[PDB]
Amino acid sequence: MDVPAVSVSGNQVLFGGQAKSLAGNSFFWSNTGWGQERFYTAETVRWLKSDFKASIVRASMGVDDEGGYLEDASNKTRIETVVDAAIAEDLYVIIDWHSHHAEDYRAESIAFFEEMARKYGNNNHVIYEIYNEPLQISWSNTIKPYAEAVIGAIRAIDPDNLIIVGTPSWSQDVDAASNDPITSYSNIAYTLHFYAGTHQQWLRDKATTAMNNGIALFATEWGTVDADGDGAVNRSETNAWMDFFKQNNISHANWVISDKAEGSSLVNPNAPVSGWSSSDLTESGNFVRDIVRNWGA
Ligand SMILES: [K+]
Ligand SMILES: [Mg+2]
Ligand SMILES: [Mg+2]
Repeated sequence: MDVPAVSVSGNQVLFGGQAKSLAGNSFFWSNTGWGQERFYTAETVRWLKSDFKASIVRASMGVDDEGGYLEDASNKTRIETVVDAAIAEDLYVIIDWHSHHAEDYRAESIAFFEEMARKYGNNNHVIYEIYNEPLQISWSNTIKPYAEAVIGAIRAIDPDNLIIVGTPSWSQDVDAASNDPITSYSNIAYTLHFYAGTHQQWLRDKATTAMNNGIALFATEWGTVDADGDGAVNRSETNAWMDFFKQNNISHANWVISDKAEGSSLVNPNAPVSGWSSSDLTESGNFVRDIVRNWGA
């Protein structure tokens, strides 16, 4: 095994037994026709590894909207392209069921994650993210029962690899999850998402409570801009979050590898799929490249 195994002990996600924070980058919605398919390539993964010094990539598979996995198996193929490349490159890779409604498609999630666990669960690289961003729904009554069903299905095949579970309110309410944690399975962490224009110390305080209640967090998506993925790059608030992640050994992936005309995109419209120069990178992209490159200092 050429990368260390990911596990959880108390409020820390460990890599080969070590508490630390790793950094990387999320792909956009995989959905056919949404414009960002062209970045789901081995070339792009290699460039993130070499030039961003990324440790993690996140493959964000659309599920239930037009063009998503429920309608079009090509979404899975794009995920596989990135997973295979991450394994070959000795990067961690998150397989993200990129839904806001996963409780409505429990059987389909189970079947997908069983397939992924069969294909990939003996690789230490692979991490499962079973529910991107629940909405304003109950942790105990809606998310938790979905999550226990999917986790049990994964764990029957793949006993060890990390599973990360979304939390209420766009993966903000990690404190609610921490009040009724998933104790019946090992190596479970919980999702925290922030955007620097929208979520400030109040959300850090909720995350701090969650960790001090005993659960481990993984910041599988965050942006430099506003929560809608557009707006001004907010350096000072981004940097306050980065300091909080480094202090608390929380790993993270930035939104997003995309050339869509919105502030969160790493690259300008029509940029090449890899090899990005500073003119190819957006204001966010240039700043994120510096954060991820220097993360290991
Ligand atoms: K657990
Ligand atoms: Mg395994
Ligand atoms: Mg604001």
